[PDB]
Amino acid sequence: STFVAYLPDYRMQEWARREAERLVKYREANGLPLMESNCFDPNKIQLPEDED
Amino acid sequence: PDSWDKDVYPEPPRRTPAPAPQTSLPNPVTYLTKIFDLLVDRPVTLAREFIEQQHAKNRYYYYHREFRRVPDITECEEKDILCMFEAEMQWRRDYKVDQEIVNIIQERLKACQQREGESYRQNCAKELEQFTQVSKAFQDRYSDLGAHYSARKCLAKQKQRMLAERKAAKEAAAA
Amino acid sequence: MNPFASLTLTTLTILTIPIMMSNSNIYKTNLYPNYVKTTVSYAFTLSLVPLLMFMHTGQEMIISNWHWMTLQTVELSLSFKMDYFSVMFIPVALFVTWSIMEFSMWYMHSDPFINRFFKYLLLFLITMMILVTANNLFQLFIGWEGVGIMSFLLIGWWHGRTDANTAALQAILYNRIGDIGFVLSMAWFLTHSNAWDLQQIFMLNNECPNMPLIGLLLAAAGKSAQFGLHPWLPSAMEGPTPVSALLHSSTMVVAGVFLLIRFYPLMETNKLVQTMTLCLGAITTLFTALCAITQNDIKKIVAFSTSSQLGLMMVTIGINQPHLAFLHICMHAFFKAMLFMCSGSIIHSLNDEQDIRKMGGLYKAMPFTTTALIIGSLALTGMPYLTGFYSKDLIIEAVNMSYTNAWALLMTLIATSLTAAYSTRIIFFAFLGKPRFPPLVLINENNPLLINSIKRLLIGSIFAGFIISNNIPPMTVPNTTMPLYMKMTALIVTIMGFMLALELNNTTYYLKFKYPSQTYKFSNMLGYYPSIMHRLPTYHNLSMSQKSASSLLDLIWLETILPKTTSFIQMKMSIMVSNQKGLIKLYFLSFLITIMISMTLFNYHE
Amino acid sequence: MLKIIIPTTMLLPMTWMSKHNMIWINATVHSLLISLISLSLLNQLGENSLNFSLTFFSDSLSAPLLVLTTWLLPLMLMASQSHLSKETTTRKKLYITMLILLQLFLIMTFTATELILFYILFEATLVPTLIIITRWGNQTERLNAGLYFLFYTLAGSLPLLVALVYIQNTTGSLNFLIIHYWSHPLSNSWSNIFMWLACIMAFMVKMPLYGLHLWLPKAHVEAPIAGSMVLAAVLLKLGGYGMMRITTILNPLTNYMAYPFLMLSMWGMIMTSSICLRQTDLKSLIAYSSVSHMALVIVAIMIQTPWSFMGATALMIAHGLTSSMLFCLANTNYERVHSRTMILARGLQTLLPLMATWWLVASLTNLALPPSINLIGELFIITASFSWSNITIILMGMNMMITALYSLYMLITTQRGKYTHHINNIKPSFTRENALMALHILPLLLLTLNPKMILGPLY
Amino acid sequence: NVLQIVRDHWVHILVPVGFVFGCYLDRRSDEKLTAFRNKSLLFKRELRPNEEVTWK
Amino acid sequence: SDAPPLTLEAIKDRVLYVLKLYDKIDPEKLSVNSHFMKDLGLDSLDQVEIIMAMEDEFGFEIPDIDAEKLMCPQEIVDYIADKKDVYE
Ligand SMILES: CCCCCCCCCCCCCCCCCC(=O)OC[C@H](COP(=O)([O-])OCC(O)COP(=O)([O-])OC[C@@H](COC(=O)CCCCCCCCCCCCCCCCC)OC(=O)CCCCCCCCCCCCCCCCC)OC(=O)CCCCCCCCCCCCCCCCC
Ligand SMILES: CCCCCCCCCCCCCCCCC[C@@H](O)O[C@H](CO[C@H](O)CCCCCCCCCCCCCCC)COP(=O)(O)OCC[N+](C)(C)C
Ligand SMILES: CCCCCCCCCCCCCCCCC[C@@H](O)O[C@H](CO[C@H](O)CCCCCCCCCCCCCCC)COP(=O)(O)OCC[N+](C)(C)C
Ligand SMILES: CCCCCCCC/C=C\CCCCCCCC(=O)O[C@H](COC(=O)CCCCCCC/C=C/CCCCCCCC)COP(=O)(O)OCCN
Ligand SMILES: CCCCCCCCCCCC(=O)SCCNC(=O)CCNC(=O)[C@H](O)C(C)(C)COP(=O)(O)O
Repeated sequence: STFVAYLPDYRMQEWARREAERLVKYREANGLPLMESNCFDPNKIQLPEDED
Repeated sequence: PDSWDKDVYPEPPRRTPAPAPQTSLPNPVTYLTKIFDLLVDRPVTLAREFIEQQHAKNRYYYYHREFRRVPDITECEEKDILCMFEAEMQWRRDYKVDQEIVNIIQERLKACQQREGESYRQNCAKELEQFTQVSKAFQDRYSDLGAHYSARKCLAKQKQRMLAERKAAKEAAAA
Repeated sequence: MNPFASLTLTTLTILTIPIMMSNSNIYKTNLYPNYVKTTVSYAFTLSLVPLLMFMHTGQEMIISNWHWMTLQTVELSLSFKMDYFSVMFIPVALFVTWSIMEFSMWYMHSDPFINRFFKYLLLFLITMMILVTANNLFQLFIGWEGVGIMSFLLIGWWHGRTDANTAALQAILYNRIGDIGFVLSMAWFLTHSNAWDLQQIFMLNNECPNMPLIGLLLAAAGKSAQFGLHPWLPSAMEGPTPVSALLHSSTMVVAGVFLLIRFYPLMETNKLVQTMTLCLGAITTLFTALCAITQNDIKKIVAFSTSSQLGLMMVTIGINQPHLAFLHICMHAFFKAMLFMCSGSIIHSLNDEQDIRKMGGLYKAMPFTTTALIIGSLALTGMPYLTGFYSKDLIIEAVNMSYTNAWALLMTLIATSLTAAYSTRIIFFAFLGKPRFPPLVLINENNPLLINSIKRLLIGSIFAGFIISNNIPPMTVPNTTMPLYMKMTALIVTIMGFMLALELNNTTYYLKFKYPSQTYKFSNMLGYYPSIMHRLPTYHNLSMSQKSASSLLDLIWLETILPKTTSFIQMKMSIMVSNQKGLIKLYFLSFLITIMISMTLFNYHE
Repeated sequence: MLKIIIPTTMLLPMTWMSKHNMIWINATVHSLLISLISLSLLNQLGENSLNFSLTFFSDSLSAPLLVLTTWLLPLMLMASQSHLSKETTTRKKLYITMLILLQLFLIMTFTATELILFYILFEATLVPTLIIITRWGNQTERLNAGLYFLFYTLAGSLPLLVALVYIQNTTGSLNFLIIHYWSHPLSNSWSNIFMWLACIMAFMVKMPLYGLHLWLPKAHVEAPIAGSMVLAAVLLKLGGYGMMRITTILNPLTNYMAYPFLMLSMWGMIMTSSICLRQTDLKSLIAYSSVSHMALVIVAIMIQTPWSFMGATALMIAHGLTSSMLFCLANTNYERVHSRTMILARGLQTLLPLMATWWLVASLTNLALPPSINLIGELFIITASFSWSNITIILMGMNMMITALYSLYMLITTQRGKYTHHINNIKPSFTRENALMALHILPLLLLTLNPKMILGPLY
Repeated sequence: NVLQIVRDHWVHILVPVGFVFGCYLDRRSDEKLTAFRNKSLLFKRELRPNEEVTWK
Repeated sequence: SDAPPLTLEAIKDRVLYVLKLYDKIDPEKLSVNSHFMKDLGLDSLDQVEIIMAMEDEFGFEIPDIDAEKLMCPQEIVDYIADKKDVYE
């Protein structure tokens, strides 16, 4: 039980919290949206020819 | 405290009214506060300062890990397993970071609601507005992926959404 | 750091120390109950300090101290809410528990497992504090189920008695029915609002929909024993009298009202749920009071009284006065606990007799018990300037000055009259007249534990209403303008009930005997609700669980379709295949048929 | 991963080279040490699995299952050494060999990278189990039970094999990493419908799903104590683990093929929970509670959401521990009165006070008292089901009410009331039985403080 | 006297060494999957002036 | 504490007290071993009332099958002693 309690953070939870804090700070100062609707950039996406 | 960044966890400047007694009766809260400070807080600070002197004698650091940016799933070929693997790992890390961003915004919202008292409905408009936008973006990005999610399914969802947006924009231009 | 958070946390933390000593060499000593009682008294004294801080500056706080786990965007952490409700209810519960433990040191003196009894009482108090101070719904559910399990273990304390076990399982059943609504509210709030914590729920629900509030109302009806799920509270008197005084009268049974009070910002916005709550409270407060006036066991009368007061609290919630309902909770605790203590004193002094028909003239035989019970009944009846008066009389006016269901208003007034009626019944049949108990008199109330424990609650029953009412900030708009006949209505109907009940009780001295009315049978047998609802649904469910679920489906048809059909078919095919007599004349002719078929069926089309 | 497998394999020659009176001590000590070594697999990553080699890998779903599997062997050895006292030395060693082989097969089953190897080990687990049931069971029904256990499973898994070698012929591989990355949607066709059924029914029979759950009340009841412990705690979870693993290839076909199974699970939950109310056999009541609990895992896996998968993992682990404890608790009374009738021995709280406390705690965890992980898994599945459809709350709510009813009933019948007068051979509890109960219950409570260790790869 | 202990307690070292051997067999396995050691786009790194491999 | 350790003499005293308070039976004639029918000329209905009076005196209920047989004060005393586990 002691060994399991002190297992190192290989799940990267504190790391994710730190990264999230960094981006929230950066985006707020910039005035950019806190979160982006599209994860992948539109420029690198090639949609089919036309809507019909 | 210097533990956390005050720009990412803000709070108002904490206006506290000065004590303005009107009666001549003794204040029991003041007597109890003096007793608490003399009997509880002082030994606690003494023990803490001893612990801090012991800590200062040994100093070591741990480093936040920095990860390089790798190509995403859009640049990967159909059956190139190694680029797919790296893109998927990066996508999973970005998903975790986005979860924690939503967590930070939710903590701001909760703290505002508790702090503002009976005027929370008006004094927490900014926090509610920030949470609404972040929630909408997170829902657009990861909602309905289900168990067995991946970067490929997220890309397909985004492509479907862009096709819907393009059709809706073409419909409006014909009016 | 200001001492508010530290003191509020330490108050609850020190209550757990005697539980950690349950394996020490104090738990096998006869000083353990006194140790537990002393710990609870010290906890009460410590909890008095944050209450002073709140009365001074209105200080409130939430403490999220331990992060338990994080699921995606949802974070669940151990958080305590230390608002007005928490810091006001904690000292009242600790005061009542201190009195009841001192009382139990005397009432349960000859029990071989009194140490276990004290730890069990302590365990319940811990779970109730967890319920009351919870800031998220998961911690609230932890306390919610903890108090139910402790109630199960304390109702069936005498586990060799079949009726006590039946009552304990009845309590569990009736509370699981409302646990359904609790879980429905949790699921709705998690999906729709993405949080279990109170602050987020308040932000994201400006106009709350029906379904979560209906779930909360079902949970409250289950916990507080309202009309649909009422019968478990009267049956919970199978437990020892201190258990009735602590759990089922003043502290545990108010958890549903407390739940609806904690969610009053959302209930302010839904009119349908307020109407449902008001109607449920009204029918409860009338039905239980109507049942009370013809009961003969004294504990049953007090149990129906507390069920009717819970109905009144629910009515107060239904007219959008949550702070008035909380105030009535705090007031009712004092005199209801002390009434149960006086009943226990009578029962012990009469060799474990609980029927009022065998209690005669105790007015002069137990003078202190008489004084305490008279003062408690006067406090319960809304006598002016007593503890009961500073809440109940304000409730009756509030219903009179509101856009209210007319039937609910009429039911509340009639129930107010019946309260005085059954208080009269208790006093008349227990303390007036001539002795009706056995001739070997054992009456003795000169134990300092009993006297001190009752006196401490007696002082509260007199002064707590005025002390508390004048120190809480105004949390509503008062009703400064009333018609005179509407200001005095509570007293008028209480006095009318007093006079009518006293006259009908004096009628019993006459030398006439007549058979009872059908209305009396309806009242005395509890509307026949237990006689019907504990026999028809249980019988049908338990009959279907065997006739069809076990026998028809599991033992017969599920066997018949998959394994028995397969075994029968394979057995038949095996018998057909293997029953050849061994005559070569038969199967060489078979060979000829086979050869001919092969030449034409597979050979004539290649 | 061989650092767990090879020590487990060394338990066989160690058992066979031990003294006649030292086999239990050696086996218990070294299986406990193997559990200690297995605890290292709980250190999991947040993004991908622990890929030890081309053959074996560990994930956040299989690591708690492995830990429970290794932890169960010492408890089985402790529970078995009482009723096997009069047995000969070689047959005792054969029984311990059966248990060791079962553990070895399960450990490799939970970590196999390729689905055919997983299938071979998941089917190999049948032989030791059947031998245990049909050689060391106590009654004449144990033979029939064995047949029911053997043919229900195989009739389900024989199509699965045919599906698996079919899939490898079209996608090229059965490696789970490749299967997950190169995943493609399932079209809506009759061939795909039957491929979906062949990939699912094998796991459904193992759960088991209401309707094909008949083998379980026979096999668990007639088995010896270690047989029923391993059948309830680990062997039922093979179906859940396999369904969770194989669901990736199934989409989007699962959205409409899951309806009959969701209906069967959501109604059979009520059916089996109500069956528990009228059950004269205590061990049979405990067995039926398992079907009622696994219906919920089936629902959670079919609806395919992160909250449902987390809940299903937590519930599988919690049910393993609780059902094993309940079977042991019933066996303690059976070894006294030699009958499984629930009303034969009553009022036992008077005669066995601490075993009554064990009974109470086991019953409390069975009805998912908060904050136990039983409740965590149940509530997560209920929330996900509510998202899937609000009306589910009615069925889910009803099941909770019934589960508490037959649990406490089981408690009131055996512990409360008055002890039967004729029985006079009720000896005080042994230290072995008390420790066996404690080693079941303490890890369960300890898992409340760190629930992320049992919430699977979706946490 | 050493035989009076060893000859009836040597079965007590089968599982320990079986553990040790197991660990060894893992390490050798790691030596067959080094085709991308210090070659991934995420962890590619210039070697320290003395180190030879980024991991064993 | 609770009720004192009631003894055999106390049971006999209370039984005879209750009997002597019955108008039908005179005090001088009544004896511990007196039969309620042969000695006192009492009917079956009368006997039932004595049993009920004993129940009211000692605060416990005697079953009808057990109650009918009791025809002497000594029998009642022995029954009560057997129920309350009185050995002196
Ligand atoms: C101020 C402004 C307003 C002024 C209002 C006007 C002034 C007051 C008006 C009169 C109020 C009532 C006063 C007397 C109450 C009755 C007491 C009595 O003597 O009972 C006699 C008799 C029972 O006596 P018993 O059986 O001979 O008793 C044997 C021994 O005494 C057994 O002895 P025991 O030891 O068992 O004792 C029995 C017990 C009592 O025995 C009983 O159990 C019966 C008592 C019932 C009383 C019920 C009163 C309230 C009922 C509300 C019900 C709501 C509607 C429900 C309708 C359900 C329909 C299904 O005795 C008591 O403990 C005391 C009784 C209570 C006395 C005080 C009552 C105060 C509250 C009522 C007055 C409220 C005044 C304030 C109003 C202000 C409003 C603004 O019951 C009745 O006959 C009348 C009961 C009242 C309702 C009856 C209605 C008829 C029912 C059927 C109707 C037809 C239905 C057709 C089908 C429809 C289907 C849709
Ligand atoms: C008999 C008398 C009874 C009463 C008297 C007893 C006296 C009191 C003793 C009870 C203590 C009460 C517990 C109070 C909680 C404090 C403990 C808590 O702090 O520890 C937790 C830690 O608990 C562990 O995480 C959980 C232990 C894991 C359990 C594994 C069981 C061992 C294996 C057995 C095999 C079973 C199979 C299981 C299958 C999966 C916190 O987790 P975490 O928030 O991180 O810690 C933060 C700091 N860290 C991260 C740096 C460490
Ligand atoms: C007791 C425990 C047993 C285990 C339970 C297992 C349950 C298995 C059930 C399988 C789920 C669905 C199977 C196939 C999907 C639809 C079936 C049919 O009813 O629906 C219609 C199917 O159409 C017709 O109804 C054909 C089916 C009729 C003939 C089949 C007989 C079914 C009767 C029930 C048998 C009992 C099943 C269990 C046997 C033991 C759909 O309309 P249609 O648009 O046209 O077809 C679209 C499907 N496409 C895309 C593949 C083309
Ligand atoms: C304990 C009882 C459990 C019972 C489990 C049995 C049900 C298993 C499900 C069916 C098993 C056979 C499926 C075959 C494996 C699928 C592989 C596949 O995809 O092949 C299909 C072919 O699918 C089939 O042929 C299957 C048809 C059925 C054959 C055997 C009939 C078995 C009975 C069917 C109904 C029973 C299934 C549900 C019963 C549930 C249990 C009661 C398409 O391949 P192609 O031919 O190449 O098509 C593309 C190019 N033309
Ligand atoms: C609240 C209460 C409800 C009201 C209850 C209604 C009950 C009815 C009231 C009237 C009672 C009857 O009819 S009275 C029953 C009618 N029939 C007879 O009485 C038959 C003759 N009885 C004998 O001969 C016996 O000797 C015997 C008399 C028993 C004496 O026996 P001892 O002397 O040898 O003990």
